[PDB]
Amino acid sequence: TFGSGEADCGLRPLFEKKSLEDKTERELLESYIDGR
Amino acid sequence: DFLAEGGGVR
Amino acid sequence: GDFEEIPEEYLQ
Amino acid sequence: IVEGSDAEIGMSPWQVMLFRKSPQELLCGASLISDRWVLTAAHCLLYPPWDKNFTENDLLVRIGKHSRTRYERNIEKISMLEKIYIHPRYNWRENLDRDIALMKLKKPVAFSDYIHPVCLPDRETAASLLQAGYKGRVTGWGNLKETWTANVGKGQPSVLQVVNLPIVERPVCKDSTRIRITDNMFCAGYKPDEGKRGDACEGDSGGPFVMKSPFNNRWYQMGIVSWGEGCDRDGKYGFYTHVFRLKKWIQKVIDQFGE
Repeated sequence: TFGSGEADCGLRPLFEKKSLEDKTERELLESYIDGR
Repeated sequence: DFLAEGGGVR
Repeated sequence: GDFEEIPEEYLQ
Repeated sequence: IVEGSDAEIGMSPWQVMLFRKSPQELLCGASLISDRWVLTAAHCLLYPPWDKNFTENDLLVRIGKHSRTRYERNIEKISMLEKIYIHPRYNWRENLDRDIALMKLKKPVAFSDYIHPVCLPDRETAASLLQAGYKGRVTGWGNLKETWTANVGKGQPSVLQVVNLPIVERPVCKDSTRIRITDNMFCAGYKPDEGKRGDACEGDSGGPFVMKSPFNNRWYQMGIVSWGEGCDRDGKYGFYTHVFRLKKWIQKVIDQFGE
């Protein structure tokens, strides 16, 4: 479905919103390149 | 048969 | 199953 | 969750608890998709083999929670259901296909630092992120271990648990079970040769399996903790309800551009 738009989901107030990462997140981001 | 095949809902 | 309070308003 | 760790406060603001009124028992997890709509796995609500049939006024929804049992008086929000929806082709008997349910909240919730909805994938996000290899994140207050020694400890966690685990390829999922895998499921976990563990376990259901997009920096719910054979067994993977193939139904029933 060609569906984004309106209403900011997914951007987590204590984290993304504050430019902080949580402790295990980068494991996820890295699994897209495959590492660590 | 889920239950039979040893399946389990969470 | 070690649960606390919740306003009885919700348990009725 | 097995082999996970404590979540930090605020790390999964869309995690919702499915709480039974009487007796007061944590029944599953769920997710906030909106200020009024909460998505869960259907067998939380409807499992005839264990005589399990809930009606909107049996349960409560507690949103914002960190602790499993505590009454987080200032952070959490406790809601009543207006209507429960179970997917008309939900197969509890044979293979647990279309294990999905929505529940609409009698009144909408106020969003905070601890309450905020996850995204639902679109085609490209489903396309690019559901790949064998890529890790998802599962959270929930369910059982820490498959079985344990009775009365020597606590088998369910004090706080919300997190585990990250990768998505397995269909063929491998398919030859891990003798149960009829459908294109509305995925399985996830580590291989025995992988040397890492984790799973979800009972009471973790309905909890969201999410991914984070590196490009828009947001989280998408790709699956719903559904079923499995035991918990955290070698050569055994957990199965989740593939949300993206079930999204048109979720469209039909949210019916957003209406009354």
